[PDB]
Amino acid sequence: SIVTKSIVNADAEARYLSPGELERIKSFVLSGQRRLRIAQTLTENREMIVKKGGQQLFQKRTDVVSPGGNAYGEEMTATCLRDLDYYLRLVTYGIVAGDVTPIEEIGLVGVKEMYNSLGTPISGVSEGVRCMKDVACSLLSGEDSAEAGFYFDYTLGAMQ
Amino acid sequence: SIVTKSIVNADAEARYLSPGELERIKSFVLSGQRRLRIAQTLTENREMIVKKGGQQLFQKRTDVVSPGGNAYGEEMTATCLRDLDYYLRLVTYGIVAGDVTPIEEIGLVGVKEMYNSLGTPISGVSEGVRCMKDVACSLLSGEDSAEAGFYFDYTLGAMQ
Amino acid sequence: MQDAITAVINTADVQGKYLDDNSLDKLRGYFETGELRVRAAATIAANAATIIKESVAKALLYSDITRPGGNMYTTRRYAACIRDLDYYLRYATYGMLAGDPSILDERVLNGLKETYNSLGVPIGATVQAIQAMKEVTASLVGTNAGQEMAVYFDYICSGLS
Amino acid sequence: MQDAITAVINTADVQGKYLDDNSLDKLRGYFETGELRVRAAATIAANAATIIKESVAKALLYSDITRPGGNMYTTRRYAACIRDLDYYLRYATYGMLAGDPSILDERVLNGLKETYNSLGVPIGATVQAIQAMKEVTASLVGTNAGQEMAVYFDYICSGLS
Amino acid sequence: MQDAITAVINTADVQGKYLDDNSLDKLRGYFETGELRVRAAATIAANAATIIKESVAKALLYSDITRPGGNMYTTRRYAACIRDLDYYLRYATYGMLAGDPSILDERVLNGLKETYNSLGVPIGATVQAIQAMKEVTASLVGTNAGQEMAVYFDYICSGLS
Amino acid sequence: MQDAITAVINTADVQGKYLDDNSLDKLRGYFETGELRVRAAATIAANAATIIKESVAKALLYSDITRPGGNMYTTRRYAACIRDLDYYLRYATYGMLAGDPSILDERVLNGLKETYNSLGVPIGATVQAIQAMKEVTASLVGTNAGQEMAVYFDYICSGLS
Amino acid sequence: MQDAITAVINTADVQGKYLDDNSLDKLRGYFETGELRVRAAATIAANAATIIKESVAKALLYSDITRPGGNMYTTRRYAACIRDLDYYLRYATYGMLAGDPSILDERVLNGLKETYNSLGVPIGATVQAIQAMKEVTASLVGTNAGQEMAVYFDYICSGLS
Amino acid sequence: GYGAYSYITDKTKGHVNQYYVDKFRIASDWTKGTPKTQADAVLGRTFKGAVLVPTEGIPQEFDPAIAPRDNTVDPDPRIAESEGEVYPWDINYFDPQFLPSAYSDVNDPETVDSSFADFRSSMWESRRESLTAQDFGAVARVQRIKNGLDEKYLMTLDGMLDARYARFQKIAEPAVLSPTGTPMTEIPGTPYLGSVGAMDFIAQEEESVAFWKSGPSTTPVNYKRPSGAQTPNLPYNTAAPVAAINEAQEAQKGQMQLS
Amino acid sequence: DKTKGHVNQYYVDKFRIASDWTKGTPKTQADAVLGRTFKGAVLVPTEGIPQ
Amino acid sequence: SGRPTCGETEGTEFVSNARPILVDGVKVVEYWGVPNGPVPRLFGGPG
Amino acid sequence: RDINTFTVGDEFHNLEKAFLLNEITVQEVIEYLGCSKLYTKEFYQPYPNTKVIELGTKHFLGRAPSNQAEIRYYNQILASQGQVSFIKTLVNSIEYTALFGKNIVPYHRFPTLPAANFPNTQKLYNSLLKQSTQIIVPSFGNSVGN
Ligand SMILES: C=CC1=C(C)[C@@H](Cc2[nH]c(/C=C3N=C(/C=C4\NC(=O)[C@H](C)[C@H]4CC)C(C)=C\3CCC(=O)O)c(CCC(=O)O)c2C)NC1=O
Ligand SMILES: CCC1=C(C)/C(=C/C2=NC(=C\c3[nH]c(/C=C4\NC(=O)[C@H](C)[C@H]4CC)c(C)c3CCC(=O)O)/C(CCC(=O)O)=C2C)NC1=O
Ligand SMILES: CCC1=C(C)/C(=C/C2=NC(=C\c3[nH]c(/C=C4\NC(=O)[C@H](C)[C@H]4CC)c(C)c3CCC(=O)O)/C(CCC(=O)O)=C2C)NC1=O
Ligand SMILES: CCC1=C(C)/C(=C/C2=NC(=C\c3[nH]c(/C=C4\NC(=O)[C@H](C)[C@H]4CC)c(C)c3CCC(=O)O)/C(CCC(=O)O)=C2C)NC1=O
Ligand SMILES: CCC1=C(C)/C(=C/C2=NC(=C\c3[nH]c(/C=C4\NC(=O)[C@H](C)[C@H]4CC)c(C)c3CCC(=O)O)/C(CCC(=O)O)=C2C)NC1=O
Ligand SMILES: CCC1=C(C)/C(=C/C2=NC(=C\c3[nH]c(/C=C4\NC(=O)[C@H](C)[C@H]4CC)c(C)c3CCC(=O)O)/C(CCC(=O)O)=C2C)NC1=O
Ligand SMILES: CCC1=C(C)/C(=C/C2=NC(=C\c3[nH]c(/C=C4\NC(=O)[C@H](C)[C@H]4CC)c(C)c3CCC(=O)O)/C(CCC(=O)O)=C2C)NC1=O
Repeated sequence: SIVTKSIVNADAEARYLSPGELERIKSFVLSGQRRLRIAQTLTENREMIVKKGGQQLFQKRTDVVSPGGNAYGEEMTATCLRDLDYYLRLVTYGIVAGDVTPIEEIGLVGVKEMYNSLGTPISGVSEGVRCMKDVACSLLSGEDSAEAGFYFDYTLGAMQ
Repeated sequence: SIVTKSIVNADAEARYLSPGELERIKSFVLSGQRRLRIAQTLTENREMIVKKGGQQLFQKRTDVVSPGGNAYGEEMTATCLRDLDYYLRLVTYGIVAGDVTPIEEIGLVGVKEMYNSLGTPISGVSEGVRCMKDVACSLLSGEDSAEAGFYFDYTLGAMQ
Repeated sequence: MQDAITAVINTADVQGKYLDDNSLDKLRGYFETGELRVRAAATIAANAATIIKESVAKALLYSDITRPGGNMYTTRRYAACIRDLDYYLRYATYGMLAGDPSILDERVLNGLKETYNSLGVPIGATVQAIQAMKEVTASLVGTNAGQEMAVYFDYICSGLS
Repeated sequence: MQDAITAVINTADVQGKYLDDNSLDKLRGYFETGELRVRAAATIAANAATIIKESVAKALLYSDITRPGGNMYTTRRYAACIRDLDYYLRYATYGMLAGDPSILDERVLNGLKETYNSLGVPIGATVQAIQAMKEVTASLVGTNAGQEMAVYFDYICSGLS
Repeated sequence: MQDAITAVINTADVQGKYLDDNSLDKLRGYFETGELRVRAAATIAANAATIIKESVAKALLYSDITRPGGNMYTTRRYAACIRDLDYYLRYATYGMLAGDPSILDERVLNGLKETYNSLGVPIGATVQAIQAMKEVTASLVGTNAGQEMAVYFDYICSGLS
Repeated sequence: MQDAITAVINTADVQGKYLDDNSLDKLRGYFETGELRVRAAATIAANAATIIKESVAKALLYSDITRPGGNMYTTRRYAACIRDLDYYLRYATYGMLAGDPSILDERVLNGLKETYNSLGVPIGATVQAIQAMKEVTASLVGTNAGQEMAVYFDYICSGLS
Repeated sequence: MQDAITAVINTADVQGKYLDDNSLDKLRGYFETGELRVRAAATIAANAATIIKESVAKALLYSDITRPGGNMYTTRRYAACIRDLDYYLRYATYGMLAGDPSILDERVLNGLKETYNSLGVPIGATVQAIQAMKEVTASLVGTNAGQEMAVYFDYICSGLS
Repeated sequence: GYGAYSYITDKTKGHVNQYYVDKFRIASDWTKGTPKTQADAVLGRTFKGAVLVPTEGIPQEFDPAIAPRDNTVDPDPRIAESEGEVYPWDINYFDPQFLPSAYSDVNDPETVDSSFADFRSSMWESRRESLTAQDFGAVARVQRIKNGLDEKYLMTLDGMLDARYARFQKIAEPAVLSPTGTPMTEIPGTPYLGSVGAMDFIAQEEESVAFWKSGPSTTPVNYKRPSGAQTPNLPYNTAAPVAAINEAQEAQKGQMQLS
Repeated sequence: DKTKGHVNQYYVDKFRIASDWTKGTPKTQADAVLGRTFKGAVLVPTEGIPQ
Repeated sequence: SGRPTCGETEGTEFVSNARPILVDGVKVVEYWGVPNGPVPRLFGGPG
Repeated sequence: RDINTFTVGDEFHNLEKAFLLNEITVQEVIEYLGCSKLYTKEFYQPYPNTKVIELGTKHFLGRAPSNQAEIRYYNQILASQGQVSFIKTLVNSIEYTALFGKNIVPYHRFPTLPAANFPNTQKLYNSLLKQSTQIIVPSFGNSVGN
């Protein structure tokens, strides 16, 4: 969160929170309701984002569903959509947090080691999350999908 | 032991044993019975090596034998040959180990400080081990006494 | 560490659920109290030196501690206690402004009782000093924010004791 | 640490004796089993990744642990878990190839139970993961070498339990 | 640490008193004995190697420790043994020349009994070695200075036992 | 336990020697101070009640401790505190009259700091109460015997702290 | 506890299987060695007193321990010492006759190292006393049964060390 | 107890729990698994689907003149195939690579000779380097002890035993503090002097790395060179410093080499 | 640790002089005089040519 | 680019997406010692 | 301790010649001592990786591990490569350069600011060599959150 980050940064320098830092927390806590609506919309539209994003993923990338592929079968495809559901939930956490700290610590720290331990191509993961970014930007406003879409952009930048 | 000289190595590199190292282990465990022949011969001929090496030591180096010398006296002379027996036994451990770790940790780690704390000239110790090297090379074959004699050479290089 | 927001995402995350209306009520509670926390942190940042001076003057001076043989008797140890008090005030402000005392668990109260029982710092006098900072601080920030700072100072005092 | 050879020189040394026929029989035993151990360590060196992948797939996946709430839920904890498994495989190979589990006493089992009971790592699941590595590894190296590897995996499991 | 002077300043300081006639009598005592302590430390500095050699020859000579399985049996353990006698002689000289055994409390006797009971070092043989250093050292420095060294070697012997 | 006599027989016994002139000088010292110890113990036996009342009246009453929420707030806790004071005074008298604080090691200070840190008894206030009993007791028995009781009370206060 | 039979039923039971030929071979091994274990326990039962007397005479007497200052100097301590040698002999006989040293894990070696390091019992001397019981006992029961007793006395010595 | 709960023992997935893994409660759903061992089996069945047979019968009696049966012969080839173990898919299959015949046998002489000769290579590298390193180190500490030992080093225990090292081995005499403590001077003006003559100039064999070269091939002849620049500046009319005159004489030294 | 270090007994010590022998004799083959058996006899290799 | 722990080719010395601010933020600061990190004193400024 | 009892002889004699000629800075001495086989045999061999962290920070920085994230950081470094990377990261850290720079031998210090640093270094430096195999700081407590 922004509170946690300000605290941590301040803690490193062993000093009280700076006026500039303090001003941001005011802007954050007053921008609250707008964000709740943003995570409310991505919360209540999750099934279309995960299914439609999964469809654009597998249609763009037939290699994963090819015989001998990681995503082959019904069970494995269900596990693949399960993970896209995870990262959509984490993005909503990052939106209400006003920072990627929740997303980064739940989802991104050590992700490459896990998917390399699973045999999963992580570029396919990033293509899946980019597909959900396109669907989720189709569900939102201009400035709103700018913001939420940039949280998706951070997860894409963590995968690549 | 030779086996240890690999597990410590790739342990500190935090990897599995290297292929090149593995070949040596195979060459070691197949060279075993020849080594046990060598340490069998130096085992069953120890009295000749200690006595005859002590004779060549005291004949080359009349310093210690003489009164006022470190080894002068019946009790003192016996101890001197007791130490030659120690090194000879250690050489045999180093032969069956396939490494001088046994020789180093039982005999060589901190040896200079001990014999300097006893007033013993350590050059006379090295001359004694060289005398036992000449006798032990007289009791073996060509390549055989090359190998065993080189273990003795390691002890000489540690004393000097 | 964690703030109140991170804690909500912890409970909602560890259930596997998304954000339901209860967690959004908790986020609304934090976002209502946000500005109050901000100005309280501003004021404490402003008058930390004054607060320390008044709480040491109330709680510690002219006693056996600053008399010789007490633990504050030298200039090095006077400085140490004064410096120590500053840390309690600073991390109590962090705990206030996060809305979650996890910071005091991580960076303050860990090993502190073993430290003071190792050195010979009196725990009693320290607790009295912290409560003096609680009263002065509550007098500066007012009623509401003084209750909030009161829970974190009392958290540190419950940690030492 | 010590191998079987070092252990023989420990007993023969600590008696003061030289090498008698019993100790030479023990070294003949080790030198007979040497090649088998070498090729087993070669195979495990080849397929470490697939051992850990298949053993995690058997023992830990699609359970409460990797579901949220579980110890392995975050990506940080998943990676630490498979890291830990790698250590168990690596040092179990060292213990096999030395012929003496003293390495596991020195560098693995020391303080590990206090560490996992400190952090919150479930010992049960760890042991079941190690036994999954035992079955997969025995499937790779075969019957005899699988008995050797099994003894050392069972040594670590006896250590944590 | 502290010498006799520092200890006087500690007691007088920690009562808040000035230096009264008693403390000045203690400082007079130390300043009378100072030169004797200096020449004693000079002679021990000169003959340290021979003190350790003669004391090992008295105390550990003709003993089972030398024989296989004893604790001095290897070259590494012999060197560690005579190394520890070097520590005892040297810190005993520091304690003599300070006039206060606080050095021995801080840097020698702390954790040493736990160390030797951990390693397997015989305490009895160690104490007899230290007493052999006490007899040889008293023979070198004479009667007075041998009494002074005698209180510090006896302090180390009382510490280990 | 042990008195000064038993301690002399301990040192003389553990050396294996009999009684030399130094140990007889120590026995003469104890037998000189004997009657002083006896009448001091008589007077403390006489005025225990008043020592406790005066020391609680100096050290503890009209403060946060007897105000609600302090540790002496309920009657049960008032009586337990005076009770504790009675034990400190009684065992301090035993320690005085033996001439050796071993009793306070065996029967008082064993586990007492774990007790008070378990219950929540303030150690500070307890030490202040014991020092109040030290001053009052020294005022009753006089200068010499007040120094002797001073040692035992300071021994218990050094034990708690 | 468990004997060899119970251990066989533990492995066969915990696999869920019945008794296969391997487990029956293990029970045949134990039932072959049974009579030898019986007569060995009979002989040790006969001459317990003389085992402890001869082993104390070899290992502990006329040394620093029974001299003043040594661990066994007072009669109370002498009797406690030989009492403990009686426990080591008794439970070593139970361990021999069960064929499984789990008894020594449950009722002897648990907390014993903490107990002797608490009291001041030297572990070195204890181990040497137990090995003296091993040599005397092996002299009474003979070669084979002395090897069996040897593994259990060495088990206790490995436990304390 | 006779039943004890070892975590080593509990294979069943109680601790790490998956709903899907389960006991075979009903006949329906064998589909999901088959038995792998003989102990896991149907009451009258075998690990494979077959009726259990006790495999004990009456051997045809033979004449006493007929030789008796041998226990260690290769089992008949037909027997193995009827159990089915020859096919790779079958569980019990034994790989041909895991045979003991696939090994180099240790008892054979030619493998021992050839493989000892394989052993010696990887060791003469590291053994050579270790020995040479010992020799370089030897030269190094002998020259270090010869150059002199400073006061602070001589106070340390290591220095004390290095001074003894030099004494017992006749390398040099090293000045050490006198049994009184005041430093052993030859001339009472300056501390720590030593006798200088005729043994400083004899070269010792322990200083030289190279034992092999023993013959100097020239004769040296000395003369005086004019020295040009490098002639040190000297103060006029005063006593020059000792160092300056030494530099003046070091500048004016010429060497001829006659082969 | 067979050697007596922890239990400090002066009387039990290793043989260092010719006079010592009266007090004790060797019990095992490994504890032996150079050229002797554990009993007092000259060592014989016990290997010969079978007829 | 060092040795990878688990999986293949990844598992190097820094875990991917780990924090520099968690390690670098927490500094070890001997007050009355050499200043490792910036250290404030409320009462440092001269009277 | 002194180098004499755990070494045969000269070992790395080169550093003595190379350091007395002042070509080699004190840091490079500390690195080449930290990366040798001798340092493996003493401190990396008989101790687990957590204890190797703790000893390594004690030797090369003069303090205890400060938080949990340094323990994970140092574990991954140790596991990923080995001791050589680990000593190179301890020496080449911002901290070691700020405190010691090029020309200062590391010394025992009493850290004040974070968590249990003062107490844990007091547990470390009050322990002798081989006084116990038991680890002083295995880890820190269960912190809520991630
Ligand atoms: C600072 C002042 C200064 C000098 C004045 C010179 C003087 C000088 N000349 C030579 C050396 C020499 N000088 C000459 C010169 C001669 N050849 C002849 O036919 C003539 C007789 C003569 C010139 C007129 C020769 C030939 C040599 C070499 C001699 C030889 O090697 O045989 C050397 C010996 C070193 C060398 O080989 O260079 C020196 C010191 N050097 C100095 O540093
Ligand atoms: C909250 C953060 C978080 C994430 C993201 C996470 C992922 C995760 N993905 C897994 C498997 C998997 N994940 C995938 C994913 C994919 N396959 C493809 O080809 C595509 C590129 C991609 C889908 C878009 C597949 C196929 C598996 C199973 C592979 C196998 O088991 O063989 C597993 C193995 C066991 C289990 O799922 O229960 C975990 C733990 N865990 C976490 O804690
Ligand atoms: C060889 C010497 C050695 C070992 C073995 C070792 C283990 C070890 N495991 C750890 C954590 C961990 N270990 C696991 C392990 C598991 N999780 C699961 O669900 C599985 C069942 C199980 C593995 C089979 C997890 C998840 C953590 C991370 C806990 C956390 O910090 O968040 C940590 C804390 C540091 C960190 O990783 O962040 C250590 C130090 N350390 C060593 O130095
Ligand atoms: C297994 C490794 C190992 C070795 C080698 C070892 C040697 C060793 N040599 C000793 C003495 C000695 N060693 C010698 C040896 C010699 N004198 C000479 O002039 C010759 C050069 C040389 C004989 C070749 C002498 C004279 C003494 C006794 C010196 C004295 O006591 O004054 C002692 C003193 C006490 C005792 O022996 O019991 C030990 C411990 N200890 C070990 O644990
Ligand atoms: C001044 C501060 C100080 C002291 C005194 C000290 C003692 C000390 N003695 C040690 C070991 C030892 N100490 C001895 C001592 C003895 N062996 C004998 O037989 C003799 C009877 C006896 C000496 C009189 C031996 C043999 C060891 C080595 C044990 C081993 O590691 O193998 C060790 C373990 C480290 C090592 O040497 O390898 C320490 C730390 N350490 C300190 O920092
Ligand atoms: C909740 C249970 C509880 C009780 C009841 C309680 C009583 C209590 N009564 C006190 C004093 C006292 N209480 C009295 C009471 C009386 N004087 C009379 O003559 C009357 C009979 C009576 C009033 C009805 C007086 C005079 C004192 C003070 C006496 C003195 O200080 O000299 C004190 C001394 C210090 C202080 O008050 O702060 C306590 C702690 N404490 C407790 O925790
Ligand atoms: C301070 C209290 C105390 C006492 C008394 C004590 C006695 C004691 N007496 C012993 C032996 C002995 N004590 C005796 C005594 C006697 N034999 C007779 O026939 C007579 C009746 C009697 C002499 C008057 C004998 C013969 C032995 C040795 C028996 C043997 O070793 O076989 C031993 C065995 C080892 C050793 O002496 O060092 C101890 C410890 N220990 C103590 O700590």
